[PDB]
Amino acid sequence: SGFLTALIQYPVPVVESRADIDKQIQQIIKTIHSTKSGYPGLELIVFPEYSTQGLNTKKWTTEEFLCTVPGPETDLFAEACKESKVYGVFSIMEKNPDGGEPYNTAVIIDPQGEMILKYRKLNPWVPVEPWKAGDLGLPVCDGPGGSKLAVCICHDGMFPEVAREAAYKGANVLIRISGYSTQVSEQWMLTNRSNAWQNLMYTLSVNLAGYDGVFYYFGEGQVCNFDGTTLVQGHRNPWEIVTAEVYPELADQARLGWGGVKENPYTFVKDLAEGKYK
Amino acid sequence: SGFLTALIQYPVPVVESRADIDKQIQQIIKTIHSTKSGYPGLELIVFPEYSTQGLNTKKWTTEEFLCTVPGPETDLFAEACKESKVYGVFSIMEKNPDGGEPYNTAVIIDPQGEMILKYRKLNPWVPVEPWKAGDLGLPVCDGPGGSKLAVCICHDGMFPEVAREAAYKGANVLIRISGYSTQVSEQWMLTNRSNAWQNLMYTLSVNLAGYDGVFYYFGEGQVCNFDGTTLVQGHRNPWEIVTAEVYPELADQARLGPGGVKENPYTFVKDLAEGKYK
Amino acid sequence: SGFLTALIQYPVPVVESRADIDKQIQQIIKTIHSTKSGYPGLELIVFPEYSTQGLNTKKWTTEEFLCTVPGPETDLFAEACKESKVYGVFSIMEKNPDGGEPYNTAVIIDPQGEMILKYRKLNPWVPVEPWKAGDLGLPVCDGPGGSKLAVCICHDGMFPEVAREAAYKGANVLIRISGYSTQVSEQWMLTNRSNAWQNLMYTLSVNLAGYDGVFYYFGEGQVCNFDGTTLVQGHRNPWEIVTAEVYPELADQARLGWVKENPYTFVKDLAEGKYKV
Amino acid sequence: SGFLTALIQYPVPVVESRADIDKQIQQIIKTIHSTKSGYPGLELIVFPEYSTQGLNTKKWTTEEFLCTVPGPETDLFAEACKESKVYGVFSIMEKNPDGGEPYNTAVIIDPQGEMILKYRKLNPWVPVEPWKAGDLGLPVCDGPGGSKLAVCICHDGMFPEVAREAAYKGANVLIRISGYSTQVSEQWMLTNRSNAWQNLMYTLSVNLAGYDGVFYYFGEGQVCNFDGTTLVQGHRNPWEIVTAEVYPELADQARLGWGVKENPYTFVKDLAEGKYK
Amino acid sequence: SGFLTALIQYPVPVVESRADIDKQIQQIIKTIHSTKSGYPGLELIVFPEYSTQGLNTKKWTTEEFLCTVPGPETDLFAEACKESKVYGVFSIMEKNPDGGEPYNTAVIIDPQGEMILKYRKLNPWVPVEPWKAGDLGLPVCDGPGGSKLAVCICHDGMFPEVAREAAYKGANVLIRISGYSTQVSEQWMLTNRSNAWQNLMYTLSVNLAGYDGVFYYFGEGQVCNFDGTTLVQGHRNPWEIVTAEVYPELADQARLGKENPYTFVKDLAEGKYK
Amino acid sequence: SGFLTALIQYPVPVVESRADIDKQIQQIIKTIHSTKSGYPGLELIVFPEYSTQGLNTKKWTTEEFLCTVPGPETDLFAEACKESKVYGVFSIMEKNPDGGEPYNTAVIIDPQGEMILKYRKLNPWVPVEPWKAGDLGLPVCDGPGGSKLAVCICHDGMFPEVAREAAYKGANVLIRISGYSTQVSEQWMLTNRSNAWQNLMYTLSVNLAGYDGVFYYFGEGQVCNFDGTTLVQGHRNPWEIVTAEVYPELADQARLGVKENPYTFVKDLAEGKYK
Repeated sequence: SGFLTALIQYPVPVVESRADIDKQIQQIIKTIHSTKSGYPGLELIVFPEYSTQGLNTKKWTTEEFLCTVPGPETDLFAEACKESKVYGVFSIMEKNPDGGEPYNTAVIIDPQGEMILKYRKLNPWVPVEPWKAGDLGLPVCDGPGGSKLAVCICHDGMFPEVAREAAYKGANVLIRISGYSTQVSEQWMLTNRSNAWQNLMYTLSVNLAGYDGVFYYFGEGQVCNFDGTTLVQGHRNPWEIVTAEVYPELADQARLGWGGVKENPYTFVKDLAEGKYK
Repeated sequence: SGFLTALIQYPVPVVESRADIDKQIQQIIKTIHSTKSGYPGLELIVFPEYSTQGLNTKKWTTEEFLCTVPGPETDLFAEACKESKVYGVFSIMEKNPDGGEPYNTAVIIDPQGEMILKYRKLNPWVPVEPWKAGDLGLPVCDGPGGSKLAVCICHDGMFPEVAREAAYKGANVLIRISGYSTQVSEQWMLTNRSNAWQNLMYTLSVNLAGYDGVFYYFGEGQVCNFDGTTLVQGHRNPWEIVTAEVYPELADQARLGPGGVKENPYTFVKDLAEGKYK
Repeated sequence: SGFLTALIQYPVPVVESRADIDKQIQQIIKTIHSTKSGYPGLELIVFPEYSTQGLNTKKWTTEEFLCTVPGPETDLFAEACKESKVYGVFSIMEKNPDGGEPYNTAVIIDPQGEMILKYRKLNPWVPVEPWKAGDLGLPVCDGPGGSKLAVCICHDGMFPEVAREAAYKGANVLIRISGYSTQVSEQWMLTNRSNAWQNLMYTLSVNLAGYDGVFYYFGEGQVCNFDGTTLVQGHRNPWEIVTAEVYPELADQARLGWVKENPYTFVKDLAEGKYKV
Repeated sequence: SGFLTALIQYPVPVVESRADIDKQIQQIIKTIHSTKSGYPGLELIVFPEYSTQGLNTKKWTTEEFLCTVPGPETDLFAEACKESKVYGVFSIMEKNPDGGEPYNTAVIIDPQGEMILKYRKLNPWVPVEPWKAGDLGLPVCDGPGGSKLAVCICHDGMFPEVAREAAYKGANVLIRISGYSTQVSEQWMLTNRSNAWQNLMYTLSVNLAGYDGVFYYFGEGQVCNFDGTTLVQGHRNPWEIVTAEVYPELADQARLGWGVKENPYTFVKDLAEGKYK
Repeated sequence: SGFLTALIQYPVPVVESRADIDKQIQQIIKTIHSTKSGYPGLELIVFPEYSTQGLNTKKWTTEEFLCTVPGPETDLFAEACKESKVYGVFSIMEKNPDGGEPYNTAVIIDPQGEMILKYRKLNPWVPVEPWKAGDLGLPVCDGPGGSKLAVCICHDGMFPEVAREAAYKGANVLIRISGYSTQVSEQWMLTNRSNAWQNLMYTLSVNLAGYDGVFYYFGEGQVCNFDGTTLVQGHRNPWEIVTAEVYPELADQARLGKENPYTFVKDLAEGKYK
Repeated sequence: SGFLTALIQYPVPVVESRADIDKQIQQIIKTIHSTKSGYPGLELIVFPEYSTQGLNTKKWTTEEFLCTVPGPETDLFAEACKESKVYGVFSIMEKNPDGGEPYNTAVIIDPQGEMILKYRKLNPWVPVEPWKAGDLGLPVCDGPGGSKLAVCICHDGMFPEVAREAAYKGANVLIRISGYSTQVSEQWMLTNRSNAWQNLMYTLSVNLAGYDGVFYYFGEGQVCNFDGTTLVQGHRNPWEIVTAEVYPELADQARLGVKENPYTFVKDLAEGKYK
């Protein structure tokens, strides 16, 4: 009635060209196979944001640094997931099909190699990040062990509206892939717990780890129960594997087990819904 | 450039008649004066939910157990705040002016004895609570030391929309008065920090303390910085006084520290604004 | 697939006569009803060691301070468990039927008022405790929500052999009722966690709380999951109620996910009744 | 009236041949000398399980990946311990003299170069590990500063029977060497504390650290006093050195300072008889 | 080679007359006897600041609220220490022998009823306290289990100079009796550990506990090793008893195993600290 | 009304020649520009003790391993601070101009390339380290965001007299650069908090990180507010950047909001009579 997940504190890539991107793809694929062989019960492996292409702010919007989703790169992730019989969560900076600014995209591929979820980062900064605000909403898919999976990216997890939307659409597991520097390590751990408790929802969250010559990324893979309690917490080392058994049915039971005023008392909800938030 | 606050882990009242309510009123007033005498720099004293009338679930909706707001009881609180020259936050189970179900209400009195804020609990802690959902929204007032104050009540603080609404209306300090049992102590501490960080806002929160024959209320007064860090934390003893210096203009400065996508991507935000959150 | 438990950090009784014992019985009975009223899903309520009779070391072996198990006192506990439809765990200093030193005894009563488990402390906290070492082994019974319950008492939980015996007999939930002073608060939390992990077992543990004129009892009700993680932790105040939902099937499932000869001389010696440091 | 110990969070070896083993041996030798040079008072240096030969699960039972104990490899460890005048704890996967499945072995060498303790892992986890269960019991030797040393390996420390056996045979310091992945970091710290408290015994424990291409080993060298309190705790970085002063006579005094002999535990009887079902 | 100590998180007295002071004396003496009976190996029992007279700021400098040290009140403390064969640490607001402002005083009585240490608070918690700055320096006495004991009071433990002076005079155990409100609980724990580590010294510290109508006193008895590690930590409940075994010769062993560059040391020594 | 600082858990250098020292210099300079690039608001970057020359105890007193301060090496640091417009804290083992034993020295350089503070370690730990006891007292300089900066080195922070001296001379921010092994990680964190609280002062403290073949240096950059509370805490990984906003004016405000000495140790210490 549960499933095993592995969160990879993937070493922050230093990417200077497409050749480095191909190297990251091969390393990710090797990590899928090796982690499954080490954890035979594994069913969900999670890689952090920017694990495929890095954070080269001088080049990360050039054609060389962008991919299509799906594309040859996700096809390779999908073949690996199909051979290891795991769900996989991956990060791809996506070329905008309409020619505009690219997207910050995450995907879930199931043990049959099919892409069952594509999400575009809703909340880019946008001081440092150039990505276009996601336009696919916050999707939810069926995962292992009776899970309803949703993915959010980096800053998305700081907005309570993101985790709220995931659970509202049926998710009982929220996956968060990030590429944060050590500056928000504390706030990272805090919102992972509150995102879980406020929605009676598991949170699986992992960040890049190590030093890329500018920032140190804190890693700190984190699994939180649906009561907001952290079950397992990784440290700040590259290649730490944070594993945990997750029982999505208990989250569902809590929501079912635990005529009312339907009107909205919050001005910010009205302004936000109508695009007048200021 | 800041102000000193005191959070009172008031002993849970055991109330069987109006006479017991009168005893709580005089005890609350005595606490205002004595706490000011002990902390001469004090400017904001905060009492928990149900500190005036208790939680006698068999009589707490009877006319004898309810008050009008304002009324004789808040007038006495007002005279005390005026004599001690402090802002005070008080809990009153309020008779419904139209004879319906009563309100769970909080008020802020200023050092002049004027009632500057009246709030009615937006999210009654169903199903054990019979209070009508508040109809005054979430107000904000000016407080000491350049603060913009907002109050919420108990269950309110579990909804990130509440703290979001307070900050959206200009509050840089959120006050949370509570009458929780020990069962949500962890979740209490968690949300008081997330409410602070997510909105770059101070949170001052305190609960009743002690045993009323049914529940043990955990007290645990808590002050959180606008980065989500807990500054001061009380334990579970009755009459613990949690004090802290708060600097509202640092929260303002942090908040101030093309144009942005205005479209709403959250279906729950639309449905809630439409009164159809389901 | 789980059940709700409430651990009562009962105030340490100050008892100087049988009327004071009767007083504790009434408060305990009333706590059963009130806690069920507050937590309508409650199925297991746990009271600490000595919660019925206190720790009057100058009188606690006199006949006035002892009870029979079962007896009129447990009958009153049983009626309350029936009326509130809960399992209850209670402490009784038991008169020795042969007139010897009394037993330190714990019982579990089910929602129909039947005593489904009787246990006598195996490891009296020597040299300050006068109780005879228990002679009933470590029994296990069926409980709420698919649980297999075992109870141990105070010093028992410091011996890993106790938690090991409970699991070996099928228990997936170990209950520990205690009347420790503040001196062993840290070791109390440590062993409650290791007792859970080493046996893939839930541990529900609660101690007396408050001051009786000699010791301060630390309370600190504690629920640990089968991986040794503390789920809920009370502080040291009298009347703190520590609640938690427990899922015994998850422990069972964890156990089903997993030489013959003995390498331990201490196991051989103990089995032979010759354990000697 | 104590001694200084150093726990080496040795980087997990990636071993594909005997040449890679030889490099671990040299690196271990180098670490003995360098650590003594940095900590002149050092008397006990501890290396984790698999620090000599790694965890190449495809080759770790081949003749190339095995050693005799004692053999040329332990003689090199012995020369280094003798030159640096320290006690050393080492891990060697041992060729079975009978033939058959090899052993997971740990040895202690004294400052004179003599092998004073040889232990074969008693609980070698059959699903993943091919090692034959140890057949030398749980030995104890004299150590520095009046210590009585015992060693256990990895999974051994999860069984409270192991720490109990060490203390029963007189050990006042239990050394634990392991090669765990990050999955049991919490349970590792928990059992290291309970092993100490339950037996009024110091525990010195250290794991491999770093990533071998499959698992991340958490390192986290840990010293616990005889009350169960963690005195020093390492993090998860390779090459972290966890040092502490240990006072074995304090554990002896606690046992000296601070009855029914029959066995009430059915699991003790069954295990002693090889009937543990 | 050690001794057992008990720190009493004594309930804050509310005192309106000298009869109420006699009530606290009564209660303190009973606590001495009961704690010893419960902990037969006990050798050092510590009571917090103001445990005898409370903090009635309207009356605590009136003659009715003050005692002589020694006097009839410490005589009763002494007889109890002799009857239970323990060292005891007590707090007395002391009448100034010259009629000036009273002292905030602490004493140690040995198991023979002899007062072996008298100390007056050097750093009155200004501006809320009216006590005269102590004029007896920081004395050190012989204690149980090979200990060299020193006592400091409340605000004293915030100044690293106090703990340094204790160790400089040879103390290997610093006792800190306090009557703080909850406002400085964190800083209380911090300095108890730093006082210990910086001087390779045990610290035994305890505060009043409970509510007196104005402040809540946090209790939180604390024992720290000479490496700065907290060995035992009480919570905030009245009557919590924090016990620990202490090994003074291990601190001695750790310690065993010129010009001044600090202007503040110069100015302080010169009495010109500005 | 504050400023942003960055503490570099700089990897412990393994130095065997002058060439390696120059490699550390270039690496430190690169880290200045890259850190400023990532944290545009940065105003104070701090590097640990021995970050320039390592801890080769068999060569760290020879002429090749020593520099003059100011010297060509400070000039390169000063230039880098000027291009990035940051305050920089650097460690340099200084050649004693009197020919005696060398000094263990720390300097502060402002965003204009001016060396505004020079400090020589006061408590060099005689058994292991060879450096002469500092003879410049404990200086204090003006820093960013209204800060009054002081620097101390390694063992200095274990003596409460050091933090007190800084505050007494006006410092509201004490900087601590260190090259400790893991053995005193706990005591390191403890004294950084007490140093802060006892003097109503911020403490900014960072250590080397990683393994040099003898010791593991714990890094663990730490910022403590003037109430003794740790605001940010790094772990033990090389190259962790510990950042924090610091508000010196609130330490000043907290400080604004019988005179004879009762301590025999103060008297003896002041007179050189301390024993």
